[PDB]
Amino acid sequence: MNGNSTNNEQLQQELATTQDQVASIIESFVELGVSIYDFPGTPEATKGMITNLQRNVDRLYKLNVRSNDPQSSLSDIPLEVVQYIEDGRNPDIYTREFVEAIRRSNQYQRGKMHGLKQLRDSLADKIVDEFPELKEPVEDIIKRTS
Amino acid sequence: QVSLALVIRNLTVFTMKELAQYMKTNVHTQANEPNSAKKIRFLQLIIFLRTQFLKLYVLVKWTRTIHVLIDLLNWFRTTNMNVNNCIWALKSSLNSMTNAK
Amino acid sequence: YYVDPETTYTYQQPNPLQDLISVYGLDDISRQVARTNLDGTKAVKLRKSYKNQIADLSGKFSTINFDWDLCSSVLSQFERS
Repeated sequence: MNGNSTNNEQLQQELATTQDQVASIIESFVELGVSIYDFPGTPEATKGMITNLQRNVDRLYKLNVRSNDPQSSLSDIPLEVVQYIEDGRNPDIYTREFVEAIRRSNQYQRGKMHGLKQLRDSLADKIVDEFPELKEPVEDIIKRTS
Repeated sequence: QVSLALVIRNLTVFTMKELAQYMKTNVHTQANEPNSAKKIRFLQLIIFLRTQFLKLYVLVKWTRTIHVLIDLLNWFRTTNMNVNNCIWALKSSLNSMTNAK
Repeated sequence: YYVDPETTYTYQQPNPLQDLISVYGLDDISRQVARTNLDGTKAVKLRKSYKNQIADLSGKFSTINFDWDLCSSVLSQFERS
């Protein structure tokens, strides 16, 4: 029990660190774009642009190196999820409808199981009734099924 | 199952290749083109790369939230089309065996 | 004829009759993204895509071998011109 909790905590910490690093990368890219749009052409601005580019490259390299660690806890995303997330929204209706379909399938399964159970119970009862000589195997049939 | 590390490595390789191609194209592009257009193209490329990295960020956040719901979801789906396949197999068996009737 | 006492069929595991969500303690995430709360009221507004997961970050998302030093120097020379 303690090992699973420790593994979960380590995975959460690693994912939080990755999230923070990627957020910093995104902020640096936003700053880079802002500087490019409002570039004055001064040598100091050029040096700042070079430093920002180097920092972005170093951050990307560090993220690639850390995320590729075989010992990292990071090591499924279906293509349908990627297709659904391309619609500019908050990702809930896909899960809602597909879980609704899942629940409908489960309810169908339970209802058909109950129906089949009553079917074979009634059939066993009547086979015992009109055919007492076959009563003994029928119960064994239940033992063979249940 | 696709490893997240492999996806991240592929995305980084694609980003590096795109950046190298853009730098090369800027290198052999004639100097007659205004620097404003090149700056705009570089900004657009940076925005696209940032969007890809933000998609990776969203995937990382989802994995941080992560599989329990995914595992239940996949198991219930497997049960559903297994039942459907059993129904179709029953129908096919009756269609085939009607000849022997 | 086919009644074989040696042939015994076991129950399918897990049993679909039982609550398969709670078999492995898998109710936390289901409750987190449940359609409705315990009182039946809507918890959160529902939508389709990942856009609202990036709204907290700055920006306007209206529509949704290699020498780095040499490239940086080339960009610097181009910008200074």
